Amino acid sequence: GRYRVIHTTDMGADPDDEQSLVRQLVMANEYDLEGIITTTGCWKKSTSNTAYVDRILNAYSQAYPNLSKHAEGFPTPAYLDSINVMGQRGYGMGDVGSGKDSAGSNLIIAAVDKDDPRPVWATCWGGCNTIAQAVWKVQNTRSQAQLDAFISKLRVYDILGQDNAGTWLAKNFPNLIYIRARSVYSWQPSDSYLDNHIQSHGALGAVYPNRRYATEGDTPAFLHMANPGLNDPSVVSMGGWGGRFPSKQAGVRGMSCMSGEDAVYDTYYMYTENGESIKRWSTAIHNDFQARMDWAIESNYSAANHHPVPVVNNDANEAVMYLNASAGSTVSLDASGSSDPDGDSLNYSWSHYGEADSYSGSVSISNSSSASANVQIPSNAGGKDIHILLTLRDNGSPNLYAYRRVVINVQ
Ligand SMILES: [Ca+2]
Ligand SMILES: [Ca+2]
Ligand SMILES: [Cl-]
Ligand SMILES: [Cl-]
Ligand SMILES: [Mg+2]
Ligand SMILES: [Mg+2]
Ligand SMILES: [Mg+2]
Ligand SMILES: [Zn+2]
Repeated sequence: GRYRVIHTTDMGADPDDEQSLVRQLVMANEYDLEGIITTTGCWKKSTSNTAYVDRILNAYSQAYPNLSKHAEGFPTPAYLDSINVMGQRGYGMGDVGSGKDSAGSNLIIAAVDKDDPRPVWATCWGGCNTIAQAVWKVQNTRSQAQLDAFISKLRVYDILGQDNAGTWLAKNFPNLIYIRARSVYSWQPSDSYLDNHIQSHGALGAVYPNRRYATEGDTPAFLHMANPGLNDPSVVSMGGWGGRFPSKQAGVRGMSCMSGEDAVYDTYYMYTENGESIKRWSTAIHNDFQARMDWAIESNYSAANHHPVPVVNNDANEAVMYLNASAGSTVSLDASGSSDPDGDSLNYSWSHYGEADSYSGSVSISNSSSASANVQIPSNAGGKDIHILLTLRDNGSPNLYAYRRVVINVQ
């Protein structure tokens, strides 16, 4: 019920990285976070220490006693300290190669090598060169088969393209699942929301800085993995809080601080959006962070809201649900069972996520605002899939959401 994620971040380039780390930390019970790596990108080409992260983790240690009363599985402060390390200290592929290992690059290697069947995500909040150093070292020291196996267990989520090393990865390792997300600017909350709901809330709020340019431009790089019941982030066409990536595109260019650098790698492909795809989730996203900052400052469970818990057809697993059904049949999807741990009331909303599925037509859902819905599988849907989403919403303060996607493979 959790995904494995390692973040690499160019702390100091812009306050948004700090903002993003605060949100990730109050969401950390939903993940297996395995690295917080301070590194570079074209907006911050040199770095020397982890002091930004140290400061934020000190705040986390003050919030952790409260956070841990609100959900299971928050990582300990000691554990987070252990995975707070330096990555590459210089820029791009110019800091990749012989003698250039970092704590962060080695951390990535060790995570990918681990005997956990789950893949691991490595992200680029700045450049991707700490990931590139890891892959370069594996390529330089292991067999082809061992390199292919390594690549098969990795995924990269690159925000915007901020060094030439991400491009080097996409070009040289075409079997690596690689997203270069660019439509990361349309979902953000207001500065007043931040002041009132976030920054005022205790020690973690005090290390959440104001926006300089954009708020939390890098945050999609973990929201992609926030909701196992909504989306499998390795199926990048599904859509979810990190966006929807329907195809690979050629020559996806990075930011202006690396102009001219991508082109030497042509032709290369990267998954990227074909349409902004985060804003649709914004209400849920904003309410989520609001409630979690309440968790951070309330010592009593009773004093904050917690997410509702979906069940569909007596299946309580926090994962995408897969069903096979015949064309021209009706499928009952019953979310009775679902619960709320605060005793809130629930609202049920069923939708056809037609952007995400291979069926080209429309799909009728009866009683789509009720717990117990019925999906009409078209007679012409054979050989396609149909994605049906349950969105569950409580009436707590603020309203919190939960999801279950049902993927119906039609015969
Ligand atoms: Ca950044
Ligand atoms: Ca609730
Ligand atoms: Cl955007
Ligand atoms: Cl979408
Ligand atoms: Mg404060
Ligand atoms: Mg989406
Ligand atoms: Mg469709
Ligand atoms: Zn609050």
